[PDB]
Amino acid sequence: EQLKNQIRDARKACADATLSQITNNIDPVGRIQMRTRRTLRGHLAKIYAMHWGTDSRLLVSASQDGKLIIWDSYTTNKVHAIPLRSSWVMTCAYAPSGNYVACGGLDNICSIYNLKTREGNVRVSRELAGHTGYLSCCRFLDDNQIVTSSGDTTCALWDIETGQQTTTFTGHTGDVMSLSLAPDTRLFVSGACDASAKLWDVREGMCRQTFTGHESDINAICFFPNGNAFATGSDDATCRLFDLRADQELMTYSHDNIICGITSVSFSKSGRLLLAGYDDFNCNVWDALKADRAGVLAGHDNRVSCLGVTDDGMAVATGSWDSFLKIWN
Amino acid sequence: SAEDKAAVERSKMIDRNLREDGEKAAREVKLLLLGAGESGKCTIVKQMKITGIVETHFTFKDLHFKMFDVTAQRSERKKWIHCFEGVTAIIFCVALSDYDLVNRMHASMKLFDSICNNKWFTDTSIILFLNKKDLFEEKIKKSPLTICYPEYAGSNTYEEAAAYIQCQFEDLNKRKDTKEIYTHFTCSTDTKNVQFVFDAVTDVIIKNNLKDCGLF
Amino acid sequence: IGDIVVFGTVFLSIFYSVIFAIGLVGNLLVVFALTNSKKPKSVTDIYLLNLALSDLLFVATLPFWTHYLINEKGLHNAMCKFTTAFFFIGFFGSIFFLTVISIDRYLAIVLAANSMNNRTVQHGVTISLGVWAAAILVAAPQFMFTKQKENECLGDYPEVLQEIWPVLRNVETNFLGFLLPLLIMSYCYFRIIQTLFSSKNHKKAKAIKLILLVVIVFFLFWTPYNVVIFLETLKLYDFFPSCDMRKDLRLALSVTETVAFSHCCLNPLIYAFAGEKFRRYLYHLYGK
Amino acid sequence: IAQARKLVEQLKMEANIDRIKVSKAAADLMAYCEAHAKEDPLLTPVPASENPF
Ligand SMILES: CC(C)CCC[C@@H](C)[C@H]1CC[C@H]2[C@@H]3CC=C4C[C@@H](O)CC[C@]4(C)[C@H]3CC[C@]12C
Ligand SMILES: CC(C)CCC[C@@H](C)[C@H]1CC[C@H]2[C@@H]3CC=C4C[C@@H](O)CC[C@]4(C)[C@H]3CC[C@]12C
Ligand SMILES: CC(C)CCC[C@@H](C)[C@H]1CC[C@H]2[C@@H]3CC=C4C[C@@H](O)CC[C@]4(C)[C@H]3CC[C@]12C
Repeated sequence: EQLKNQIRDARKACADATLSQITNNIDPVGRIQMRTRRTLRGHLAKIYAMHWGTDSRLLVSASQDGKLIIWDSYTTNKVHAIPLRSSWVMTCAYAPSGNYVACGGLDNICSIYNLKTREGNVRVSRELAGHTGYLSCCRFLDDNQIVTSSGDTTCALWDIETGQQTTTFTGHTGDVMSLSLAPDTRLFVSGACDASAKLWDVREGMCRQTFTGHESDINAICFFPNGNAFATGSDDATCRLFDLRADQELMTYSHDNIICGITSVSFSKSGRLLLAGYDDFNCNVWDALKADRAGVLAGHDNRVSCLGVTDDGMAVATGSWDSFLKIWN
Repeated sequence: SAEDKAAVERSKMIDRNLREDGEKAAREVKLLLLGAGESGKCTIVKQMKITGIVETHFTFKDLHFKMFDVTAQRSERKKWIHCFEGVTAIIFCVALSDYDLVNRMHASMKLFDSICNNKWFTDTSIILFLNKKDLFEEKIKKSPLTICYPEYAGSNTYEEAAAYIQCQFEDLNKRKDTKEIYTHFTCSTDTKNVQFVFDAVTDVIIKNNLKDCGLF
Repeated sequence: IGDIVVFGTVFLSIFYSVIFAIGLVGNLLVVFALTNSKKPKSVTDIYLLNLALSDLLFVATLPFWTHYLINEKGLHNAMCKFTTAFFFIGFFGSIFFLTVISIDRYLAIVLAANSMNNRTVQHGVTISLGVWAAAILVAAPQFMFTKQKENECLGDYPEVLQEIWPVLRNVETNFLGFLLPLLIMSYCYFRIIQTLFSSKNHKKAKAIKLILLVVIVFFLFWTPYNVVIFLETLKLYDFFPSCDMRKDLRLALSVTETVAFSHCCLNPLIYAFAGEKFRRYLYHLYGK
Repeated sequence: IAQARKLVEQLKMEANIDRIKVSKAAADLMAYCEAHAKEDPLLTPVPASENPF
């Protein structure tokens, strides 16, 4: 294990000062109030994933009832109703251009639907087939390129026009559960069921860096707004922030009171406030810098499975298994 | 406000469509198929009318059933088995002639224990199917079964071996009040198997109706 | 045979006041329990909510009776029509919704596959509206020809109708109370008991036992009212030989009303000790 | 083992990438957070006049 010691020595050599010590000078944010501005109703099954829109008004959510509907957050109503061939959906994505929507699940195929591009109707555009495992996550790289993570330990990048895999990332060891897209649209990081979360390169298609530290399977991951860092949500009741430059867990977010795992992790517009959707019927709100609790979100009856933050930070949408979506702030 | 009114009425109509679709889905019966290495015993029926998950639809006694096989899912079970919460019953298939083959019976019992004691299917019942009975008839004669269980202490006949296997599988429940395990032996004809499935589904529906009230 | 009224008006008014308090508290607790969480409500839950609403109608119409008893002010014919309408529509809604609960349990237990296959079973809201409309329609003749005469509002029927209208009304209400609903509930619960014993679910069929106990309590506490209604029907049909009935009928009606209001107040008290989750909800509510 | 040999080359790329001090990365993250702090409706509450929720 000569290479194992070399990377460990480099991390120790680059370790100079922890984030907690540096954040002593800055003023803690303190406790802040979370209130449900509005609630989205109509789902009849557990909600597993949702994605915010670039327009900051339209959001799409996935539920186990076989419907992938799009919510209008401003006026609190639904705009589209997309039936799903397979009712087992565990992930969904919304195109940045807003003309496309994706959804994965246990069907091992990622479906693409036209969001009323023509004729004022919704129809299936492309069905990305070629994954031997359940689609744990999927994200639209571009209007034509989409990167998805499956249950077969491998992540693949798909092109809508060709319908095939432009590149495939097989460097993982455990079952991949979620992925996030960097703001520059050039890198993406995915967490797996093992203890290692590794960054991926879109153009290179190879594992540039690998991050360890978690004691259990990682369920959620999200890039920091700057794009040089990201946070991982595992089942060990610990949220760890990883920096693409330091190559170490510069900040850990674990509280003794909350021993439950983490299902969804999302960052605010500035990134100072980090929201993690726990499965104790609540969604704890943390601070990226102070590494302490900043708010309590206990407006859900069932375990929170998905959590999304608007691009401009206008509102935060939290989904849970109670088939209810609530918009915060 | 014509655009707002049009959006509101479209939202209401699609909401009512979603509600009626959800009601229609609730009118159906959802069943989960499980097994270490045994599958296809229930899917080989002629009543069926309709990739990691295979959905099979068959109507028996004017009741619609939906089966979901998970054999193609080779990933971690705990990461996706929660999506199957709410199914009426779970069909578990065990081969009676798996004790001699390799440890296979031990793996099947371990899988059954993991599924039953997973704190996610406590309310849902489990339907147990014991297949390969015809081959087991000669397997129990050829294989004394004493090697599989050092403390078996029973007759080397098909009936006693089947009873011991059923008792061992039932002993892994540890939750008798919340759920009830229905054990059946696969027959040559599929009519008996489908009748047992229908009876177990009806019993589960009756049990759910007993607790449907949110005030009693 | 001979009966003498020895019920103090002040004590009876205090009894109605405490019945009002108990019934209001119980109905509020029941309605809150059936609308506490955001999860979808079962059809039996909305049926119990409708029953609680009928009990609320009873506790809202008894203040008029108290006003007659002690206040003796504002006793107009319109207000008598109002209170009689509320009381009878509440009684008819209660009996009809109990029958609907019995039928729903019969479908859920005996014809479970058929009940699940049918789509109208889940549509309990339209069933509730239909039941309320039927109860209102069947109670409409019960109060639309009443007026006040000598500090007691009853009768005042047209001369042509008075020959047959009161006896027809009495026999119709007695029938719609304890003839068709009684047989329907008895058959439904008999089938449910047979199915539970055959399928060996009796050890966990606590809800069925609770509903059966509630139905039995309702029937036992509403039996005297229908018995005296039948006696009145026989008296109008000159089939009753005894003459003291014409004097004791007022006391019989009063005591039947008292026992009916007692049943109304204790209807949701049964859900407390017999309902484990209702008792658990009360502990959670008392904490706030 | 073919898999073991392939994994050796994968670890070489991860070990050979440039790594900077964790303090500098933390300082950069904090600076970015303060830079966009005034533009974060979650961190800084927004009046209901400009709030569309
Ligand atoms: C003299 C009469 C006509 C006036 C008063 C009638 C009142 C007590 C009755 C008539 C119809 C009833 C409604 C009919 C159906 C529903 C839907 C159900 O899910 C909840 C109760 C609700 C909302 C009922 C509440 C009480 C109700 C409004
Ligand atoms: C004569 C006595 C025993 C009758 C008591 C029960 C009555 C009130 C109940 C039993 C079943 C009920 C019906 C069941 C089904 C529906 C379909 C629905 O879409 C409208 C209402 C309607 C038509 C209900 C109206 C009232 C109803 C007929
Ligand atoms: C229309 C006619 C034919 C209906 C006849 C009603 C009879 C058969 C039904 C109505 C309610 C039923 C009872 C309800 C409760 C129980 C308690 C249970 O532990 C034993 C049976 C027993 C005692 C049932 C026996 C039969 C029963 C009395």
